[PDB]
Amino acid sequence: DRNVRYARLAGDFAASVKAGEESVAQVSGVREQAILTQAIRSELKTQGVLGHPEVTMTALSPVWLDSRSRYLRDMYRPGMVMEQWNPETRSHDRYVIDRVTAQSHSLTLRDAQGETQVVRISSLDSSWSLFRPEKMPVADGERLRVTGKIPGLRVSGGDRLQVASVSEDAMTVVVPGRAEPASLPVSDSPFTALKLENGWVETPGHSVSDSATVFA
Ligand SMILES: [Mg+2]
Ligand SMILES: [Mg+2]
Ligand SMILES: [Mg+2]
Ligand SMILES: [Mg+2]
Repeated sequence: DRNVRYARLAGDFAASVKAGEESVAQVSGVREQAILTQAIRSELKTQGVLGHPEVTMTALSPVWLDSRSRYLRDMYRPGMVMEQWNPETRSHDRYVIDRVTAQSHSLTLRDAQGETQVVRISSLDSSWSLFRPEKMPVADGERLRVTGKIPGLRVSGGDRLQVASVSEDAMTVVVPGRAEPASLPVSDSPFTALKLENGWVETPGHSVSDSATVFA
């Protein structure tokens, strides 16, 4: 049974993290990634590795677009976030999708000030990026995966951060090759949300096998 098998995987995975040993958890799909992640966090709390209190925050996960998909209307859903790279300002301008209009193949975008504009799905090109805002729980000791540049940090997509402490007001993280812990915001809006996701389980797609597996 799955809940039984995942409980035992979590027990092995947590015991190895507690000992400071290298350990990796893989699964074959995003649903299993969420379920095994819940089982692993429960067990890391029971084994003393992750704090019991948790803080929820909005965070962003990339939705991949390329020349074949970028102009397909249903790739866009109300409440996703889009960013456009600004060549002057060297800055990503951020919006929320309020509306996707069929007939006219148009998005209505709203900015942090609450200003809107209509963009033709047509003018998008590779200067735009799409994200899903997700709410996620974070506790003291969390392992996070970086999914994009984080304001104020030198980290990149694919880096790992370890959460040293988290509260309603700030999350402090240990940054590989940075001396001091860095303080980051605890977001409750798509406009302040950081490009992070939980990092205990690997992203699926290029795994050793289809079965949920702990390498410990
Ligand atoms: Mg904050
Ligand atoms: Mg945050
Ligand atoms: Mg965030
Ligand atoms: Mg960020």
